Amino acid sequence: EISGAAELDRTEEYALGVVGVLESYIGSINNITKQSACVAMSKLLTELNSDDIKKLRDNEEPNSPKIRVYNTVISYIESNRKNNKQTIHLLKRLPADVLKKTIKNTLDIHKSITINNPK
Repeated sequence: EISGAAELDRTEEYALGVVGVLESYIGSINNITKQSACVAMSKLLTELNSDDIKKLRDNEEPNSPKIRVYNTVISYIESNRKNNKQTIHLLKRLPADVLKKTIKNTLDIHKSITINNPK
């Protein structure tokens, strides 16, 4: 093991905080308001495209169980394009207990496309 000082470490700016807010909310480590979590998630989708999910989904059988969870994501992405207002409303009518699951399924996709390769 070694540590030749900080190599690139091209830290632009803590890499935004959109994800940071959600992590704190679902992390239960702090007291983030559902409003701050939903709005944040909205900027998150901007990255995850519907067509992108289809690809990841295709990796499964055309009748697999993961089809429902992945399919659900499409409803959120497509909705954002139709009206970002509905995206926040959907999470509002849903309980924070189910909400946390929705946020996870969203971050789970982001981690799949994890670019770069930092130590």
